[PDB]
Amino acid sequence: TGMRGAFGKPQGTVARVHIGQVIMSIRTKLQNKEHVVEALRRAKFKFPGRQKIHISKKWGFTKFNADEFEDMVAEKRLIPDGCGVKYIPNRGPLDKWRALHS
Amino acid sequence: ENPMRELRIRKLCLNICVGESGDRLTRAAKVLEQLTGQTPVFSKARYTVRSFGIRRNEKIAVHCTVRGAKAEEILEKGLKVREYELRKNNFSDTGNFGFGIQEHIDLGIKYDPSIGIYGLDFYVVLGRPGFSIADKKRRTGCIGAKHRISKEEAMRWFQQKYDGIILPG
Amino acid sequence: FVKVVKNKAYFKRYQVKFRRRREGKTDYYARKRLVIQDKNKYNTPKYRMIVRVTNRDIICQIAYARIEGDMIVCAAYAHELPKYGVKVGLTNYAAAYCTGLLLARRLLNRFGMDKIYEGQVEVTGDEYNVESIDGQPGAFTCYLDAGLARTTTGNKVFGALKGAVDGGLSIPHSTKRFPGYDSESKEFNAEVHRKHIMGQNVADYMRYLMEEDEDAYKKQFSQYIKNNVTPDMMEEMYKKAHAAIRENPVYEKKPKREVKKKRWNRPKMSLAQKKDRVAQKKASFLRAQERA
Amino acid sequence: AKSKNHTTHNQSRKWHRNGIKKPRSQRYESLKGVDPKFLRNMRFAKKHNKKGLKKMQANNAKAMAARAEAIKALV
Amino acid sequence: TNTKGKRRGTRYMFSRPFRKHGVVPLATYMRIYKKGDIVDIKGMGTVQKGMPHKCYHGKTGRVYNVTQHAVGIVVNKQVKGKILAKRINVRIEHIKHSKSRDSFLKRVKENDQKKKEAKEKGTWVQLKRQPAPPREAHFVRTNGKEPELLEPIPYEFMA
Amino acid sequence: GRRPARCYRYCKNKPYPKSRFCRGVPDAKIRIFDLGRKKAKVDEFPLCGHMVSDEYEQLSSEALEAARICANKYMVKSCGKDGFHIRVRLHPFHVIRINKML
RNA sequence: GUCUUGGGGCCGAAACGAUCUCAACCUAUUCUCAAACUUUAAAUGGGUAAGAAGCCCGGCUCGCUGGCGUGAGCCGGGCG
RNA sequence: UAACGCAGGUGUCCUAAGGCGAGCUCAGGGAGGACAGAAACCUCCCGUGGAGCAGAAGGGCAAAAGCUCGCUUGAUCUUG
RNA sequence: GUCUACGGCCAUACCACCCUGAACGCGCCCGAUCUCGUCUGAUCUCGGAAGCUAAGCAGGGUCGGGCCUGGUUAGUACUUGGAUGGGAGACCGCCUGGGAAUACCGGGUGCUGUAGGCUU
Repeated sequence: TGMRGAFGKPQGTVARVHIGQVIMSIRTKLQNKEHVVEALRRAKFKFPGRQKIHISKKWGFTKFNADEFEDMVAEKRLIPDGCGVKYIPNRGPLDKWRALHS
Repeated sequence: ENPMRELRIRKLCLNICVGESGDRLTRAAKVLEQLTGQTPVFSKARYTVRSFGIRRNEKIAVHCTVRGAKAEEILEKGLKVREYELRKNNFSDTGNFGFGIQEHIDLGIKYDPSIGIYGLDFYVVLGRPGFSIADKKRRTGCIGAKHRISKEEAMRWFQQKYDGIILPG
Repeated sequence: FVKVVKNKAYFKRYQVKFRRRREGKTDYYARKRLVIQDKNKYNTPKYRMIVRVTNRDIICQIAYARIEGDMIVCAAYAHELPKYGVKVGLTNYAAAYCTGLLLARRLLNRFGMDKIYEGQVEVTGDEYNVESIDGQPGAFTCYLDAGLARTTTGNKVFGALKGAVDGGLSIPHSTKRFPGYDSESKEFNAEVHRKHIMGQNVADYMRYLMEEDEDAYKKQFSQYIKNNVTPDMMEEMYKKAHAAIRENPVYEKKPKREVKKKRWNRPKMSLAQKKDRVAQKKASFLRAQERA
Repeated sequence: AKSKNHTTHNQSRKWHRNGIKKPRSQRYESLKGVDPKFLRNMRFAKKHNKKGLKKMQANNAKAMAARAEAIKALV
Repeated sequence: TNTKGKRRGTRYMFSRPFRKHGVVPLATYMRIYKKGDIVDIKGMGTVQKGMPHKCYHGKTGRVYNVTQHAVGIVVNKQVKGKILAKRINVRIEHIKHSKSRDSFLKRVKENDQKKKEAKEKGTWVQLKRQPAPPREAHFVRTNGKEPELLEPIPYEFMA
Repeated sequence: GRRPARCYRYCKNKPYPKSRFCRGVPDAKIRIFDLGRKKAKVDEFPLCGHMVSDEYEQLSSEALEAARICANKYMVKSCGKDGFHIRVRLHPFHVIRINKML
C-alpha cells in the first residue's frame, strides 16, 4: 500500500515480565524436589532469554511461609480452604467468631 | 404491647388493571366510585409492550387509596368474600397482606345490565403510630428497628382482629 | 440470592451530605441565595427574618451570617406571651403576629429607632415607608427567611410577616399571600385577614362548637376553659396585647441556676474508658467460652 | 511536493537571547475595566475636591493647624 | 494529537476531588475580597460560569476590580518572549485568598514591634532570616554504652 | 506466516490490552492455566517450585501453551497423574500489532 | 451457603424432604492486568511574597454602599 | 507541543429541550396482589448517581442542572 | 451535663444493630369550622393539649463494616545531575541528591460560633 498510513491490525497476544516476575509455579510433595527442579529447566527451553529456577520458602501457594506455617494452623489463625488458606485476623468480631467457634 | 404500639390500617389500596383504554376502563372507575365514594384516578403506562395491547401513556388502570375508618369497613366486606381465609404466602416479609376478588358485585355493589363484569384488587398496609415520621418534610428520619413490622407481627394481629385463619400454601 | 447492595466497597464510595441537610433542617439551595452578600457591599451585613413554627412554640430571629457561624441580632420567642396578657394558643396565626410585632419592637428599641417607624397599630393592607440619613438613624431592612420552603396563602409564617412590617421593619413583599386573598379573583380584601390576624376565626370556632356539641367542644379546647377565655373576649385580649407589646419591648434575660454536674444516661466515654474497658470486655467474653 | 515537516528546538535560545520577563510593574495603574457605577462615584468624589476653594479645605485648613499646634508641644 | 478548544485536556483539572461532590461549602462566599490583595486561581467544575481558562489554573495575581459576583484579576501569563499582565474575570467561588503574602504581613508587624521595643536597649536586633547556618559544633554524650557494629546482610534471592 | 518471535521480544510499546478500542483481537493460544490435581488441599503439597524471569522482555502466548505442556508432560511421567499441581502465573493480555506491506 | 436449575435418575404426589450429581447464582478467598480505568501518589516542575509602590495615625470628599457602618478617592504628620 | 498516529463527532436540533417558582426522585433489586405469565398495573422496602439531562466523549448534578406541573418570552434595545 | 433555633468545618458527623433518657425543649399525637391541597386532612395547610417515650433525637455499647491519623512494607520502588562504568543486547551496578503505595499491625469515633432554656 506504500506505507501511506501504517497502523497495524492486531494478531497474537503477548505477556510481559519484569526482572523478578514469576512465570510458572508448581506444587508437589517434599520428596519430589528433583522432579520439580529439572522439569522446569525442561520448560525453560521454550522461552526467550534465561530464567533462574529455585524452590520457594513459601508453603504451597499460600502467602505464608516455611516451617512456621504449621504453628498457626494449630494456633487457629489459618484454616484450609481448597487451594488456599484464609487468614483469620483479630480486627473481625472474633468475640463473635470465638462465640461461634473457639 | 402498650397503648403506643397498637396496629392500624395505614391505608388500603384498590386497583383494576383492565388492560386497554377507551370504554371498559371508564366504566371501571364507576365500580370503585360505587364502593368508596371517592373520585378515582387513572394510571397510564410505564412502558409499551405490544404483546398486551398497550401503548405508551395509554390509560391502562384505575386505582384508589382509601384510608382510616372508610378503609376498615371496606376490608370487612372485602375479607368476607374470602370468608376470612388466607395463606402464609399472602403476608409479605415487610408486614403487608393482600388478596383479590373475582367480581365487583360481591362487595355490596348493585349489578346493572349496563355494568360490565369487573373484579378488583385489595392490599392492606399495616402501620403503627410514628410511621409518618418517614414522610415529614421539615425533618425526616428512619422508621425504626423494633418498631417495624415483621412477617409474624402482621399475622397475629390479623388473626385476632378479624377472627380469620391462614391455610398453609 | 442476589448481590447485596451494601458492600465493604459501597461505604468506601460514599459521600455524606452537608450535616445540617443530612438531618433535614437546612435547605442549602435556598440559603445560597437568601444569605450571601454581593462582593461590592464588602461588609455591609445582610439580615434575615428566621420564622419557624414548632408543635408548641413559634420562633422568630434576625440574623446575618459570618465566615464562622451566624450572628443573631435579635430574637423573640413566642412562649414569653404569657407575660403580656395572652395565655392560650401560641401556634395560632394571631400568635405569630404577636411574635412579629414584638421582634421588631425589641430590635428597634435596641437600635434607638423605637420612637420612630411605628406604622399602623392594627390594619394590614399596605407597605410602610422609610427614611435614609447617611451614617445616622433611618430605614431599617431585612428579608424573610422561611425554612423548608412551604409557602401557601394563609401560612402561619405570614402571621409574623404582617407583624414585622407593622412593627417597623421594612420587608420587601407583596400582599398576595395574606389570608383572605381570593385565589381566583386576585383582589385585596384585608377583612378576612383582619379576622385571621386577630384570631376571630378561633372565637368563631368555639361559637361553632357551642351550638353543635359541647362534648366535642371539651375535647378540643379543654385548656381554653382552664383560665377561662370565652370567644367574646378573644379580640379584646389581643387588642390589649398589641398595646402591651409596645410599652415594654425590652427583654431582661432571667438568670440561670448552678450546676451540680449531673448525668443520667452514661459518662462521655473517652479513649481510656474505651481502651481499657473493652480490652477487658474481650478478656471477659473470652473467659466464658473457655469455661463451657 | 513531498517534503519534511518542522521541528522546534531553538525556541528557547532566541527566547532568552534578549527579553526581560516582567511587565514593568508600576504605581498608578490605569482604571480600565472598573465597574462604571462604582467609577461614576469616584469621579464625583474627585469632582467635589477639585471644585472651589471655600467649601472643602477650609475644613482641611483648620484641622491641619491643630495638627501643627498639637505636635509641637512635645518638643 | 488534538486541536484547539476552550477546555481541552481539562478532564482532571476541573474534576472536583474524588471525595467531594455537591454544593460548594458556603464559607467560600462570605470571604470578602478587596482591591490590592493576592488571590490564587483554582478552577472548579461545579460552577461552569466565569471559569478561568485552563492556562490560568494555578497562576496568582491581585484583584483590581471587585464586582457583585466576580473579581477581575491581574495575572502573569507568558506568550513566547513576553510575560504579559493579562486581566481576567472569574467568579469568587473559584479563587481563594493566598497565604503567601499573609506570611509577610505577619512578620512586618513583629519586626516593627521588636524594633520599637528595642529603642530602649540601644542595639539593633538582626534583620530577616540569615540563611540556615552550619550545625554549630557541640559534644555528644555516649558514656556507659557502646555503638552498635553495623554490617551488610547476605544476599537472599526471593521469588 | 512464520513471524518469528525475534521481532516482538523486547518491550517497546505502551500497553495495548484487549478492550473496546481494540477489536478483532484473536484468542490467545493458551487457555488452561491450571492443571494437575486442582482439588488438593493446602495440607497436601508444601514444596512450591518457581520459575522466575531475569530479562524485562515479552513472552508470546504461543510459548506459554508449549511451556505448560512440556513441563506437565514430564511431571505426569514422574509423580503420577494427581501428584503435582501447576499454575501459570502469567497471563497474555497485551495484544501486538502486525502489518502486511507487499 | 441454598434458590430457579438440569443432566443421570428413584418414587409414580414430590424431591433444590433427604440423598447422590453438575450447575447458573451468593458468601468470604485466590492467579494476572489497563494510553483513551483509578482510591493513594513522588522525583524533576509552574505563580506568587520576601518592605518607602511600605508600616502607622489625624482630617476632608460622594449622584454608589446604609445599624449607627461605608468602599474608594483626596489632603497632612512620624519611622526610609 | 507532530505524523495519511489512535477511538469518535459536526454543517444539525429546540415556542421548549429557553426563563423562573413549586412539588417530587431516578437506574436497578427483593417481598406481596383477580385474571397477570420473567416481561402491564397497585403497595412496601433497600437503593450516592449504578439513571437522565437532543447528539460525539470528557466534566458536572438528588429537597438539581433529572421528572411533572403554573406563569412567561432575559432568544428583546444600547454602550464600552 | 444537655437541649432548642440559625450555622461554620462537612463521616472522628456515616451504616448495621442493642441499651438508657435530664419539665410536651424537640416529637409522637387528638381533629378538619375557617386559610389551604389532595383519589385519600397519609403528605401540605389549619385548630389544640387526652395521652405517650414505644418511634424521631440525644448519650453509651460492637475485641463491628466504614472513616481519620499513625506504624511496619522501605530507604524498596521511582527519579534530577555524571562517567571513555558492565553488558553484543534486554537491562544493570555506582556517585550525587530527592523519595512514595497495598497487604499486615495499632490508636481515635466530632470540634464549635451567636441567640435562648433546663437542674427531672
